[PDB]
Amino acid sequence: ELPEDPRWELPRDRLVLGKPLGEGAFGQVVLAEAIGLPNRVTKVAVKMLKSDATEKDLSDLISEMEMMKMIGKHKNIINLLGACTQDGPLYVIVEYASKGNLREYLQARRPPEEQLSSKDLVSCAYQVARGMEYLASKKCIHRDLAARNVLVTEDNVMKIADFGLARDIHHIDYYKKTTNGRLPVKWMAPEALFDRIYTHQSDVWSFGVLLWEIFTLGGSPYPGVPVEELFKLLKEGHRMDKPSNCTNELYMMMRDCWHAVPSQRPTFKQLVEDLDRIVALTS
Ligand SMILES: Cc1c[nH]c(/C=C2\C(=O)Nc3ccccc32)c1CCC(=O)O
Repeated sequence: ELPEDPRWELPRDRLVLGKPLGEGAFGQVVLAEAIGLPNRVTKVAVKMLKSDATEKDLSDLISEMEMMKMIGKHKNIINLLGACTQDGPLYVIVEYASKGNLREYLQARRPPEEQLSSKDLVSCAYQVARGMEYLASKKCIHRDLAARNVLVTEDNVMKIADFGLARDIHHIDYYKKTTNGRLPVKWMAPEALFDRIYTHQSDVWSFGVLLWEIFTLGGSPYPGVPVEELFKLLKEGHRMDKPSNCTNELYMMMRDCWHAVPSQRPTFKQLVEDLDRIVALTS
């Protein structure tokens, strides 16, 4: 069925499958221990299909894997480690982020899981801008950059997930909610949300939204605002308010990421330099 790839295959007996991770946002993922990769076990996350999965589901998953193979490694993205593709279920072994996604990570450290500093937060921004910059350099458009799609390792390293995901943009239901109850269209740039044009620029728009979340510690964008009301806000050029406990400088960065004209938004290469500078000057 699946063609062999000596470059990534791992014997099945080397992957001790463990407890399910998450509630199903990134599909069916489980924690596991990979022996070898010979006498050391490495905790990894394993992506697999469900029993009632369709051949389409199989295709897309294969597509996501081949995508991760072409893109290459980077500290700030979820990296592919191997795969079990022969004589059995397709197992995609990727890096494990023990602390889960960023949204919940940020929420869990809000003052009434210890509190994060201004530098810790600006450092989160930096790391994500860096994962994105590399992804952009590799010709990859994410299409759904949000705190929920950023995972945190036990060492607090921010990693972008879902970047190699397979998706027909001309099939996206604007009313479908995230598992947490939010509307993904709230992270979309106007041109993407309206004209279905995804570019590194629309990803930058999303980064502005992700920055907002960081500085509101898991804040939900546009609370109570439904899809049709959102369109109207965007049509009228509406921009979210500056989070309290946020410098004017970082709000301006958010505002620049949300520039009306795509060509005028900063690049990830630019944001990385700006964030690198800010982090150093941050208490
Ligand atoms: C708590 C937690 C720890 N790890 C994870 C998930 C993942 C993980 O650790 N590595 C991955 C690679 C790709 C997709 C998901 C994961 C969760 C769940 C995160 C979630 O579903 O939002």
